Amino acid sequence: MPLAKDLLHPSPEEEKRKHKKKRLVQSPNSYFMDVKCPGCYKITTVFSHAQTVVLCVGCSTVLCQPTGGKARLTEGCSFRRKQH
Amino acid sequence: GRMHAPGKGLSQSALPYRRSVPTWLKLTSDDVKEQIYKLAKKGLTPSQIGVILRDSHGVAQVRFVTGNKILRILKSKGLAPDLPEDLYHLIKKAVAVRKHLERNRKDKDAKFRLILIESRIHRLARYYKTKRVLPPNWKYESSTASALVA
Amino acid sequence: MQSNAGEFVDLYVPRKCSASNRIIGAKDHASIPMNVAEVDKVTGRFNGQSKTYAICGAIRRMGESDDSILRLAKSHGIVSQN
Amino acid sequence: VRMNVLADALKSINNAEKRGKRQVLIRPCSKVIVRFLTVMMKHGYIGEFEIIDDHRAGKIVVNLTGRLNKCGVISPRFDVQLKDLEKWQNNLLPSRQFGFIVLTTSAGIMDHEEARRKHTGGKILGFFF
Amino acid sequence: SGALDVLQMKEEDVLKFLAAGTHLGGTNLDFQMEQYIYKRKSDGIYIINLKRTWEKLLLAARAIVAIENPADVSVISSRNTGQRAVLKFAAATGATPIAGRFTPGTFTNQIQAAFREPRLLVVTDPRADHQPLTEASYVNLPTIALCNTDSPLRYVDIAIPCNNKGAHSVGLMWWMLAREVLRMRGTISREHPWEVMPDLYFYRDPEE
Amino acid sequence: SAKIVKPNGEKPDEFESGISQALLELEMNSDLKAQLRELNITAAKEIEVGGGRKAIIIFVPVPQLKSFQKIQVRLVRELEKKFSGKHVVFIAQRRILPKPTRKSRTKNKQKRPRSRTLTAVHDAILEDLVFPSEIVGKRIRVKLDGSRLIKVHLDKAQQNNVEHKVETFSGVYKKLTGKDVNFEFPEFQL
RNA sequence: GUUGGAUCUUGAGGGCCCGCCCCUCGGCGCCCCCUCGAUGUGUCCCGCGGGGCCCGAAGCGUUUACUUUGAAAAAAUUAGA
Repeated sequence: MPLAKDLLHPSPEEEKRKHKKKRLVQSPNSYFMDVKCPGCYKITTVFSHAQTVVLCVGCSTVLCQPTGGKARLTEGCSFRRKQH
Repeated sequence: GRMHAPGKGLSQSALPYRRSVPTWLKLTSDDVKEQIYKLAKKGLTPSQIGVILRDSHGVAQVRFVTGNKILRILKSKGLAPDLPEDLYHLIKKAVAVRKHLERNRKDKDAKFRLILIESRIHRLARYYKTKRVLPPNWKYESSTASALVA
Repeated sequence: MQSNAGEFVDLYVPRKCSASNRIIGAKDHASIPMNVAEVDKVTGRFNGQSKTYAICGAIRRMGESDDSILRLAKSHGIVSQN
Repeated sequence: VRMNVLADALKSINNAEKRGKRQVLIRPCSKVIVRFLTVMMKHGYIGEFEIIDDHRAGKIVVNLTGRLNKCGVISPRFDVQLKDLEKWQNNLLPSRQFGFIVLTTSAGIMDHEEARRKHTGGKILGFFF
Repeated sequence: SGALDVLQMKEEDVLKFLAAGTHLGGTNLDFQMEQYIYKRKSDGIYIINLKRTWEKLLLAARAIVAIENPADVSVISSRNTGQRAVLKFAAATGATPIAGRFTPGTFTNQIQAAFREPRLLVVTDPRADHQPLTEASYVNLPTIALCNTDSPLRYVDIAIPCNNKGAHSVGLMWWMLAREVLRMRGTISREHPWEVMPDLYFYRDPEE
Repeated sequence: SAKIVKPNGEKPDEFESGISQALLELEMNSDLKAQLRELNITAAKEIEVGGGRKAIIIFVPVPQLKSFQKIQVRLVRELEKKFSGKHVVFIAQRRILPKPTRKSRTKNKQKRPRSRTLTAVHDAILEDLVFPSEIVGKRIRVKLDGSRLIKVHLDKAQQNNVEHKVETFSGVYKKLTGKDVNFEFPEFQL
C-alpha cells in the first residue's frame, strides 16, 4: 500500500484470492454443480470440495474420486452455482 | 488460543452470510427428514449425516431449509446418540491410545498424549454436565470409556 | 491558536497538510510546498495562479508523497488526460 | 483472545494515523464500539465510519482523520462519582480547556461535560483529545 | 492543462517511447509504483502506463513554470548516458547544469568552493543521485525524480514511471521535458511539439 | 374465498374492497387455482411512495407468504395491471415480544430469540420483498452528518427482476420504520 | 484463583423539553353504597370520597452490582462563615 488508501468497495480479485475466512466480506466461494457424466444416467448434484465421494445408482462407480482439495470428476460435466 | 492442542492453524470452514443455500434447488423438508431418520437408524453421527447430505443432495446444511439442525431433529424425535458426537470420538481416541499403551510400556510419547486427550474429555464433559447433556453422576474412567466405545 | 472569543495569542499560525492531516511544525526539515503552475487552457500558455500543496517531513520519510500529490491534484483539478 | 475490544480499536486507529493510513479493519464489533465512534466522530476527532455486516460478529471500516492526538483506554474501568472526575481530568488531560473523558452512565454513553450537567456518574471507558 | 488535444498524447510520442525502450521495467513488486503499472509482461517485467508517464511529466514541467528564472531549477545526472542530455536541456530551457559528479555540498556548506541556489531539483535516478536526494532533505528542497520500480521513493515528491537507466531512455525523457516546459513558457509556444529531434539529446554514442 | 380481506376493523374500504374482489378473481384464475382457495390475506394497507404510484402492502401471517413468494413477480405484475400502476408486494408482520425495559409495559415474556425480535422481523421483511435474488450481504454507511443509509447487496445473477422494484422498496421502508433503504449489486459472482 | 466473543423496539406546545411507540393508590371504564348533575336507605353521566374488578400509567416480566436522591449520620478537631 502507499499508505493513505481507503477502500469501501474492494475489487473482486484481491478479495477473491485470499483465504476463506480472511475475506473482507466473508462468504466462501464453494458451490454445487451438476454432473452429467455419461456412464451415469441421472444428474447427480455434487459439492465442489466433496471430501467423500458422491456416487449414484446410474453409474457403476464413475462419478467422483476423493481428493483432499476439489473433488475429482470424470468425463462430461457442467457447473453453475447457482447463486452460491 | 489453543491449550488443548499444540496447533496454530485453523480447523473450521468459512460459512456463508445467508439463511438460504443454494437457492436453485433447496428440496423440501420431507425429503431430507426421511433421509436423516433412516441414517440415524443405522447409528450414524450428526457429522456423518451432514457430510453425505451436503455433497449428494442439493441441500448443504439442513439449517438453511428449516431452522433445525441434525441434532435438533434427532433430540426432539427421541432417536439420538446417547452422548455428543465430539465427546464419543474423544473417548474413542483415549481408548485407542490406552490399548497402544498396554502394548508398549516404553512409549513415553503415548503416556504424554493420553493425559492430554483425557484432560480434553474432562473439560468438554464438565461443560456438558453443567448444561444437562450428561448426568453429573457419570464420570469418565478407563473402565467406562471401554464400555462406551464398545 | 486563538484564546477567548477570537483574541490572538500566538506567534504565528503554522501550515497544515491534507495528505495525512498533520501540521507542519516549527522550523522542521523536509517541509516545503509545491507550486504547480496553472495553464489557462484552450489557447495554452501559463496563466498564474499557483496550485500549492503542503508536504510534511512525515509523508516524505515514509515514502508516500508521490502518490499523495496526484490524489490532491486530481481531486481539485486540473491536468490533461484526466 | 480478546478480553477488551475498546483497547484493540483505539490502538488500530492510532497506528493507522501514524502512517497516514486512512482505513482500518476493527472487529469483533460491538454496541459500545459504535457508540464510542459516534461521539468521537461528532467532535471531529475522526472521520465517518461504515459498519459491514457479517454473521461472524461484524467488521467496521473507519475512515479516520489526524485531528486526534491520542484516544486512551481506562482498562480496567473505575467508578466515577463526579469527584474523581476532577482528579482524572487534571491528571490525564493536558488542559481543562479541551478534550473529553467519555464514560458510560445509566442515562447513556456520554461525554463528561454532559455527565457533569446530569450529575449521573458511572464507569469510565476512556478519553480522547 | 493547456491546448489540449496533443496533451492527451499523440502517435508521435508512442513511437518515440517504444523506440527508446522506456516501456520495460524491473521485476521487483511495488507498493508505491504499483498504481502506475499498465500490465505485467509474462514471467515478470512491468509495462509502464504511458498515460501516467505523460501526466506526471506535465505536472513536473508545470512546477518549473511559474518561476520567471529557469536557472533556479537544477537538472542533475551523474549517469554517463544523461551527461549530454542535461547539457542540451540547460542550453534549451536555461537550467543550471550538473553533469558528472555532483561533488558533495553545494546546497549545504557555508564555506565551499561552489554553491548553487535551486528551488526545485530534477533527478534522473535517486539511487545514483542519492547524494543530492539526501542533501536536499536537510535544507528543505522539493525533488522531482525519474523513478523505476526499484528506485527509492523517500524524499521524492512526484515520481515519473520510466526505465530511466541507460540507452536512449534517459535522453528521450529530457527531450520531452524540455519540449513540455517550452510549450507553456518558452518559444515553441501554443502547446505544440518541438522541431528539435531527440537525437541531439540521448548519449554521445561512440563516434566512428 | 375473500371474507377476511376487508375485515380488520379498518375504516376504509377503498383499496381493501378492490383487493378483496381481486383475490376472488385470482382464486379462479389459471395456475393460481387451488392455492388461494384456503389462504386469504388478513388485511391490505395502502401507503404512497415517491414513484407517483401508491403502494399496496399486503399482510401475511408467515405460513401464507411461502405461496405468495413462490410466484411473486408474475402475480404482482397482474395486480399492477389491474390496479393501474400500483406496486404490490408482501410484508410479514409478527406479534413481536415487548421491550426489555422495565417500565412501559414489559408484559409477558418467556424467552425472546433473536429470530423473532424487532430487528429480526425487519430483516425478514427485506428478504420477503425480493424472490429471484437473495441478500448476499449488507452494509450500513454512517455519514459524518450522523445519518445512516443501509445498502442491501442483492445477487448479481437474476438481478433484473428487482431492478425496477427498488424505488418502491425504498419508500415503503421509510413509511414503516422511518429509515431509508437503498439497494445495490456487489462484487460477489463476479 | 483471576479473566472472558457477537446478539433482544421508546406526534404535538413553545423556542431542548414532556408522557409514548414498530389495585394498598390514582384512575379510562364496568358494577356498589352516603349519592354529583336527570334524583334528594336512593339512578342511568361517575368512582370523583370510601369499595371491588380492571386499562394508557403501573408491581408489570427474572435478579443485581453500579450510579443517583434522601434519611440515620458526637462535640472539640479540621476546612471554613
